[PDB]
Amino acid sequence: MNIFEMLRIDEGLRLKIYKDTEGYYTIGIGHLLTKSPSLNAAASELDKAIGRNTNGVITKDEAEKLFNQDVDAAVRGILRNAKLKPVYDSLDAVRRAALINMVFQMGETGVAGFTNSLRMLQQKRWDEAAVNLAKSRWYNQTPNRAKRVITTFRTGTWDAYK
Ligand SMILES: [Cl-]
Ligand SMILES: [Cl-]
Repeated sequence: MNIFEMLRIDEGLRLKIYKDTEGYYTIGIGHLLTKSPSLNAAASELDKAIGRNTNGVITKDEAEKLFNQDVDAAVRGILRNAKLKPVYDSLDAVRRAALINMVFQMGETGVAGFTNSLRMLQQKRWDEAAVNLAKSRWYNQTPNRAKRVITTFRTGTWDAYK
């Protein structure tokens, strides 16, 4: 297991524009297109992202391309963020995958806002951090996914994904 397989499990793969759990236009492996309600604004961002007139549909290769960019940007954002970098640096390899996952779903800004859980992870207080992480809109809104990430942070293993 690795970050790619983990996120592919959490986000799925759709080749047609769809709406995410928050109702925003998305495509591929959880690639958010836009927060606007306009399917047209969404189709525009899509074409812009792919470099072609897509008519709302992409191939698998294209999706995976967006995916690779997305993961890379997730990691780069973490290393560029003063609040997140130190946590990341402190973690072991599996746990790092869990922080990336959060950043990918909720953005650097959202994650950075989990101040207390971040401090706990940095201190390696696994069970405490797990409890704190769960007291969040994130967990209430996408509980199955949140549990998997949380368990990953708690155990430092990939069990939740096996
Ligand atoms: Cl893009
Ligand atoms: Cl879920």
